[PDB]
Amino acid sequence: GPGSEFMDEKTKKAEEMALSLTRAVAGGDEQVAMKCAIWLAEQRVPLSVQLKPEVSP
Amino acid sequence: MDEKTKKAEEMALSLTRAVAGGDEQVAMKCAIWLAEQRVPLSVQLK
Repeated sequence: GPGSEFMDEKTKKAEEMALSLTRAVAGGDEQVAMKCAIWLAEQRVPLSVQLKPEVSP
Repeated sequence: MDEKTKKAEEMALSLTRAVAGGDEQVAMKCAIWLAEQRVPLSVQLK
């Protein structure tokens, strides 16, 4: 049911993939960015993608 | 707001909707454009 170990495993994996997408995009790694986006879309993750804010001092 | 930033914002929104809707080809197309432009992104699960 809700709050399962499996759901936490899959959420952890989806968060990893979102971080991998962010890094790949930032570094211009087009092949990895596409594979990360494919994976996220296959899983229909409720993802929010925004432009990173300028936060420097 | 330059034309490249406008497109980046469009691609981020399109990627968001594509992932939620399971649209793999659109997700691919948005991600490769963002990556080529090296757009700094903030990505998080809702």
